[PDB]
Amino acid sequence: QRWELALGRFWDYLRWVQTLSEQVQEELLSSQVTQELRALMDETMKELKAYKSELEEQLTPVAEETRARLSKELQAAQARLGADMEDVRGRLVQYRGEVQAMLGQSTEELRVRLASHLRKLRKRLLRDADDLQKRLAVY
Repeated sequence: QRWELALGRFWDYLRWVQTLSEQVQEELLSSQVTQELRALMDETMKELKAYKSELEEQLTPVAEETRARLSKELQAAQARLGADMEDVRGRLVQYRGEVQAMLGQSTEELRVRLASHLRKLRKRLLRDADDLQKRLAVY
């Protein structure tokens, strides 16, 4: 669970950014949440790498070159998750700039759009974390 507990925190913070409260919106226009999100993503990847590395002592490789198949699949499940986390971080970096371009105008429509976009990106990150939990469990 260390990587899972590290991801649970990436995920809880994002659930909070998704509400777009006054505080989210404040911190959204500085680098504060994209930077805090970057730290949590890094820690999830850090912990994930270290976990697969220590799981690779336990294994029974009795169907030979299938462990290769298995590992290169698990290494892409991993790359999926990191990309996902980075897509979110980047929709958020786009937001800050779309607001700067409005020039004081009402950002209420950008916020309605941001939200349904983030809802999708989080649905994606959640099925890819699930799939990554599956592969890591055939280990």
